[PDB]
Amino acid sequence: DAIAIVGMSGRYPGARNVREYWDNLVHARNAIRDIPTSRWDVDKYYDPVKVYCKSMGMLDDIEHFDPLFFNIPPSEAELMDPQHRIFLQEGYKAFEDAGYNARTLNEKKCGVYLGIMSNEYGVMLNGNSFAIAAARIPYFLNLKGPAIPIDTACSSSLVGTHLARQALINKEIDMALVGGVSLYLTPESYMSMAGMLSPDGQCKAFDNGANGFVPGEGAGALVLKRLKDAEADRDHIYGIIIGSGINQDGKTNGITAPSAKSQMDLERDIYETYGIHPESISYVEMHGTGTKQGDPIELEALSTVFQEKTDKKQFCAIGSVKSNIGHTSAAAGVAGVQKVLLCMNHKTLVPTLNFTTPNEHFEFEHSPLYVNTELKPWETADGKPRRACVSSFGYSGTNAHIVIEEYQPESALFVLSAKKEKQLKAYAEAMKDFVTSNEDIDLEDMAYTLQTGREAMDYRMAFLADSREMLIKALDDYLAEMPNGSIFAAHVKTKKSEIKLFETDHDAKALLQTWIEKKRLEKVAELWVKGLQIDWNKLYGEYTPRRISLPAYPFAEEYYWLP
Amino acid sequence: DAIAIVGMSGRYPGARNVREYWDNLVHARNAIRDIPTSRWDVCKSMGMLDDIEHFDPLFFNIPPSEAELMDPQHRIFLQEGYKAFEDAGYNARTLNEKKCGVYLGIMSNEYGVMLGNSFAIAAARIPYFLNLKGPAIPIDTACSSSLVGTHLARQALINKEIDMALVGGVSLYLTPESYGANGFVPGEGAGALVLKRLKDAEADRDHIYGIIIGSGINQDGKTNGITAPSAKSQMDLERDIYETYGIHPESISYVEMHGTGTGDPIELEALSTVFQEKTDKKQFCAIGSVKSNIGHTSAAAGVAGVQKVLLCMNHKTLVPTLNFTTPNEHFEFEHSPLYVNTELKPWETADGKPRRACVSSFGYSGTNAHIVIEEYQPERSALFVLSAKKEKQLKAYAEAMKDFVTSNEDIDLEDMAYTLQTGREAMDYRMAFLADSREMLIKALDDYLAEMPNGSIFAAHVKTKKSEIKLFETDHDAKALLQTWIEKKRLEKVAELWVKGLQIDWNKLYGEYTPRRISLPAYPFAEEYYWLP
Repeated sequence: DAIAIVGMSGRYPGARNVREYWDNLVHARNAIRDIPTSRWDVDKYYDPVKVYCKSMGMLDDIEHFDPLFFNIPPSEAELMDPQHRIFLQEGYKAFEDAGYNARTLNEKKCGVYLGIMSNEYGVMLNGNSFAIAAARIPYFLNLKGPAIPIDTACSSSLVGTHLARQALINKEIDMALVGGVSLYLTPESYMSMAGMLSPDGQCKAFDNGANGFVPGEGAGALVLKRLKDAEADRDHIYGIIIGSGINQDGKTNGITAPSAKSQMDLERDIYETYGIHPESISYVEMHGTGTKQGDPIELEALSTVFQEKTDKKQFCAIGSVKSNIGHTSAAAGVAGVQKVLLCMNHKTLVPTLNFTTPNEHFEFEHSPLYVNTELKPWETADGKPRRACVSSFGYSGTNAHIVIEEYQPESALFVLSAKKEKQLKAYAEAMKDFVTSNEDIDLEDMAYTLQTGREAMDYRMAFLADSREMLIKALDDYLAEMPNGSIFAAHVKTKKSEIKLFETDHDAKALLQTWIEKKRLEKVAELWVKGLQIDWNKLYGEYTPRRISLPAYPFAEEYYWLP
Repeated sequence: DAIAIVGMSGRYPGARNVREYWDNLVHARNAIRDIPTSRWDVCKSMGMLDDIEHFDPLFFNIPPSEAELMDPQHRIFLQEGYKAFEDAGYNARTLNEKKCGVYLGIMSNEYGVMLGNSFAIAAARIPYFLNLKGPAIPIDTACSSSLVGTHLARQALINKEIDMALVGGVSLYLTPESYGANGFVPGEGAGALVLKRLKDAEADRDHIYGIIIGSGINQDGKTNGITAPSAKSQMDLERDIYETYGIHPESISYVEMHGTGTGDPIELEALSTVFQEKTDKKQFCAIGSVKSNIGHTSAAAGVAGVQKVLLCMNHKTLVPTLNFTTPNEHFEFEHSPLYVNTELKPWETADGKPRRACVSSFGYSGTNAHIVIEEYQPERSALFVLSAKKEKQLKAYAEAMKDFVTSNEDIDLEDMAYTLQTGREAMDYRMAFLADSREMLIKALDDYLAEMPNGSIFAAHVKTKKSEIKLFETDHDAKALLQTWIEKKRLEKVAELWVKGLQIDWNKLYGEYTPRRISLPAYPFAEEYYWLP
């Protein structure tokens, strides 16, 4: 039936994580920049009539990787496509976002469906097959569900989402990591213009001045489960997929042209199959690439299918995040899904950019659709959950469209750990920023997530706090190395002897068990940082807190490029 | 529920088509040759396709100059895919707007680099050409690719998301760079199957090679090195499939192993162990690997194996697996459910139970697939028509048909004509003839080819005869006359008119005996050379 999205991670132009992503969207920020010479020299390729676009939505630090974390020899890292490296990182972080770790994921029937469409690094070198890109994560975490790379161009990650959904409903897998990654490493590839690119370097979605897209880079991942399982397992749930479908354009006027009829059929068939009324939908994240013939075809298709079922006008807002971050290709689908989920969570619609005058080839006034350029409340009538759609169409003609519904649910001991002390410090910094920015965080949920939702690694710190202010101060004290009697820290490898007593003696175990049961947190803390295994469940009686979204591992930022 | 395989086409080392493939397997032929200098200057061996440069771009509305810029993997699959449809008895007209998915196994980019050529486009060629509307997805899970595709197509059909699927694989080895048990020898190939829900296949009166009654995919996960196999994952895969779909290992009498000749002992132990969990019976299940004949055809491995199994079932015959002198030391056969078949023998079944077989395909990236196939058990002059887009190809078509009829003494003449009528597109260059026997049929085709006048033979180029058939297209009594001819007997008249371009309603030729579509030779593409520009 319904598929729950229980974890996410994203890395897009101007946004290192989904929290920065959200911030950028709320502020109507455009992340498209001129391509710097540190990538390539645009002057050596630029001709206005060769490349005619000099702009890109770029990721920062595409060379950065933490190979040691993944048990990969540093020298192998140079030989890995950065698309592989970056997704490995984001994919892992999506699991942690959900509150799953290596221990809890071991041997899980989790499928991995990875959108990927380019091979630039592999060619530059002359390990780097699409098949291996997909299999990295299963190999690292010992997952047992199928590992399939999807190249349907720009629809890739959404097609992957459809396949994962169907495998989940058919009970073939019990979890799914779906995602996409796209980088533009060479003048040659980004180049193919074929007439595709905008000379102004903007995706002017829906606008009469639409004249092509600007290429964008990104990597994103979602964690999917059946809704029934997610509720049983007490996952935190961003929203639910209540319908999806894929199809083909078939014969068009040129293989990269879109088909109005195919887009209509796709959308109609989904709504009919899953009993979804267009009136129930209040936002659609369009493919919306800002191409002159593509945009009006998409609009007319969607409008027509909505209008077959309703006379209501201008009830459904439309937009495209490609207006913010450019066309992130293989990652386009997952980028749009993440936007919609964030909107739903915050009950807020955000502006679509670059829209001055409506495309002349489509009349909005008597349409169910309207272009939203406002940051406003996402209003819903009565009790009803918000619903939104995401469309992704590829240049090869394979289309995807999904429907998302809002999910409507019915002192603490803080622990942190990392594989290196430097990353532990980075972790504490990320947590402090997170707490600082999120004034309403449930402290008990947060502690619980750090306890049960993260792997205990070799460098550890822990502290007590009963308020946001106390939590912030502890992290500050830790970072500043300024003495605080409630802060504990150790490297586990150095503290084996000091712990052995509680691991072997029967009465020491009984005393530790009594400590945990009576909530003697200082004592639990001191032992935990030294490497003692704590049974966290025992910390909680009638009331158990819930896993929530927190910042994920802060990978070492080590530079690897061509050998 | 069950998925019917209703069309197939194949092009493997030593075999231009599935009939030659079968013949090679029956005769235990090995297609592995030394790599010639025309490929590159030299392991020095490969299972090679012939004339990988040949394509018929005009057939596919592709400009000849674009053909040079196409990965031959794309070009060859386009041809084999199309022929799979024709094998099933479907044509451009009958496929138009069909919800047919295309799932294409592909795992290399050599031509593109040597130089449009994305995996995404490779899958989309056929949908674009035939106006199909099911999703077009390329699958790169390495050597499991085509079998992974089969699984996905199967699930989509069962969920009713599509009504037909073309599944296939293609693998070429173009560069030196990308290149007892001692490892594998690389093979080249392209194969395709046409899949439908069984209920539809029977209602539509398709010819059915066999049915897929169970499939699964999974991962190795964490192994000792990313390309190492996991005994446990193989077992879980096989067990889960058999349990989910209610398949008893005792019912299975052949398994086409992944069997790359490296890995071997792990596969043997896994399958053996799973079988033994459910039965004490010994040496009931033959095992083989067509990789012993044609090499490791990579992305096309799965489809090559599935086609072998279907051909075996169709002929109720097991064929030899090659290169086997003494059993792998690391596995003990004597008390196993498994035995290596090295004989050409009858495939025996007990009390009219359908034969069942499995195909395994495991990838170097750790994505595994396994499917279970069951044998399908089904409950006067004719008018033969042929056509092609050029006269040269019509001649080649006639030769292919003559060879086919010569080779098949038991062909049903009514079925064959019926397939030529309803199961092929009537193109611009046409010939037709009457025959009431195999001998007459062979004679007619001989006469046509040798240009010996024969009063039963009619031929025309349709563009030349427009003025001559107008008399029949619009007038009401001319249609009545034609309908009286085709309703019903004179066939000579229908024939003359058909070759000149008149559209015939083939259904009217048949009152309540209607013959069935059968497998026949598909289009003989023009063999034009295209390579790097």
